[PDB]
Amino acid sequence: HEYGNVIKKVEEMKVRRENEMLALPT
Amino acid sequence: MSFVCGISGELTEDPVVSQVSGHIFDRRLIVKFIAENGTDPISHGELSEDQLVSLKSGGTGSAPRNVSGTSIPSLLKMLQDEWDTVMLNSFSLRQQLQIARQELSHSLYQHDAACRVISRLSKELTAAREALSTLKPAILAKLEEKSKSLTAERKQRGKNLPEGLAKTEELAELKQTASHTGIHSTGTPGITALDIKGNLSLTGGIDKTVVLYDYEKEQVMQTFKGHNKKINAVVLHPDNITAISASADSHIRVWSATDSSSKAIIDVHQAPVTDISLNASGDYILSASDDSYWAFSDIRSGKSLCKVSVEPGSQIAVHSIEFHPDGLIFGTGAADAVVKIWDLKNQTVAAAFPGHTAAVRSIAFSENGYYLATGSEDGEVKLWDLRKLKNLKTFANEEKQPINSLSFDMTGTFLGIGGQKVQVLHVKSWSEVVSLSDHSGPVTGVRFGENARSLVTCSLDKSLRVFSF
Amino acid sequence: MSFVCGISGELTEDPVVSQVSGHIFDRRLIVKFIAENGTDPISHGELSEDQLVSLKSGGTGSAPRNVSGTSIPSLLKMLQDEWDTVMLNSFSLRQQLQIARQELSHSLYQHDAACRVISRLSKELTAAREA
Amino acid sequence: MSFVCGISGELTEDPVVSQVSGHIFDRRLIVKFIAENGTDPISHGELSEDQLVSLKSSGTSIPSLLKMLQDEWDTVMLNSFSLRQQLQIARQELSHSLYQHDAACRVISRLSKELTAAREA
Repeated sequence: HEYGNVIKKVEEMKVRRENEMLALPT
Repeated sequence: MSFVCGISGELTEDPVVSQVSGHIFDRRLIVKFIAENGTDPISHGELSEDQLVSLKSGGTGSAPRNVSGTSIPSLLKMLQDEWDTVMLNSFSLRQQLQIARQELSHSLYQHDAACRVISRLSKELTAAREALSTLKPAILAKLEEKSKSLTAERKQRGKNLPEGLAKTEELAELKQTASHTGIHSTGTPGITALDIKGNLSLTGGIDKTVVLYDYEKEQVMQTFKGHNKKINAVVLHPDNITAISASADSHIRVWSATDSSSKAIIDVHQAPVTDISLNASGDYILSASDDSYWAFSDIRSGKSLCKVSVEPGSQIAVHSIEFHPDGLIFGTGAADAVVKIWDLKNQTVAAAFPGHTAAVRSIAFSENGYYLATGSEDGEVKLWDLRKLKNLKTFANEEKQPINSLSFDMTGTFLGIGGQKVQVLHVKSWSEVVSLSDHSGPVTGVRFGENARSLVTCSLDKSLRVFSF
Repeated sequence: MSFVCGISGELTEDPVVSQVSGHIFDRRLIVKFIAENGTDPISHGELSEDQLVSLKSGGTGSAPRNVSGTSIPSLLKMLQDEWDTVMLNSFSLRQQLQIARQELSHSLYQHDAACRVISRLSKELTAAREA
Repeated sequence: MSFVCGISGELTEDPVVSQVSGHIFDRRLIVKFIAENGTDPISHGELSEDQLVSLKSSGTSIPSLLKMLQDEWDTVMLNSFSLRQQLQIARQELSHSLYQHDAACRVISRLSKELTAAREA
């Protein structure tokens, strides 16, 4: 309820995976 | 999706949008706004609680704690300190709103005053360019002596009012106790002007006659004839014998109760005369006209000492004029709704008062020497203080019916008001004491008896009537 | 503009809301979406040109955004979140106390176990001597 | 009407009842209970956020309201502490009781074996 903004922490981790790595789904 | 409320400026967990604006709001706040005002807070359109679209995406998450906010009592400390700033910010806004409205009034005043300079200079330039485009080859000492006498003798009356003054509780019981009819012909009906001197009275009519009448003897005293057009104003002299009258034929004519002939004619105006006023000593008469000049003249010989335009280089209808009762200054009122105060010693504008929203049909000065009243077609009445040249108080009728006449009482305790109905104000309280509507048409004059013991009014209803308690 | 479109994932310059929507759309997105789909991108309601309304900012009276992070709503919110946590904690503590207190009340055999020992030992003290 | 939440024991502005037990809760607490425990807090049956049924439904001074929050918060925390203190006392009494029981079993075991000797003297 308080630190629910950790969803954006893994999005920042996701961005480091989406940049400098493999293809997104098709 | 991060959103913030247009009302509070904070984040909102429940954003909502009105159908009549693009702005977004926190739901509970805008609903309370709608519940009070029924309107959009920013576009001011009509708004209802069903005209809302819900921005039901994910709301704004919680802010992180401050390090001091990690404990419950320090959150309460933080909440208290936060609240003090919010309260003082709200207090700062209402202070700032007072300051802004104060400065705007001064700014508009300075701009208005600047437009007077522009207008005066623009006319001087037009006259200069017109000349190019068509170029072809003890009186003053007496008044101060008299005014200081007049204003000094007042000072005892200012300290104590007469003990015989009628009470407010008596004036609350005013009723119709005399009525007089047939003073003027029914083919051109209505009393156009009235003045009184005790039971003696002088009346004008549309029938071109001037009739002197006693409303206690129920009889005509004398009749005068010779005016080519309707009578607009009359003055009855303190000697009870001399009578003064003004006609739309641009001439002022002077009469005597003892005489069958014109005592004088004062050819001094180019246009219909609209109002006249009598100097406190009775030696001289002052007049105004549609020609925009004021002119100051001997009642007997018709010679004029001085004459100046109320608005040089322009034509503006002047609708009211009155001496200040010490006699050195007089007020003037015109269709531009400017009231100008003139010094007779310098023969120049002493003060100018933008005020009413419409033409000033009547002006009154108090014999206390400092209350002034002006009355207009816009249906307001305003009280003015000459000691600082400022307004005191305003009174009005919500129907905005024109006011045709005003009169203070002889002591300046009461102000009589006349328009579509008859009213009297006790001026120090500025409260309506009574209102009377017994006339079937517009009122054309208001006067008071001695010690406020009687009230006299006239109307277009073909009647002269007196009220007393 | 600071609103980000829920479909394209990029910042708007023409935000649009409709009564069956909830996520923001661009005007230049939704009109072609109406033409091909005719269908709400998120709720699959029917779309029509009279539903769309466009958002605006900076009108007269609009309050300045509080950026200082602290606010009365957010403090009352987190104080409420503290209270919810403490009551759910207290409830599970109260539940555990009730369970532990209950079984120890049932386990109060000490006086009756002692009488059985007295009965047993007094038998033993006779059994020890009848031999 | 006044409605009391079965979790908090306090009045609620938004009373809710659970069909899995018929007990009345504050909507916000029970949703947080479901979102953590997935169960009815009283009956321990499976419960979910769609199963809640809604029930029907001036200020004084800001320093005064803040002082009520202070005094009230100290009361809630006093309750939380005394529960932890009473819980450990319950656990200490319980472990002693089990120790009395297990020691009594040792005695009853010991004596019942010694009572066999009288049959073989």
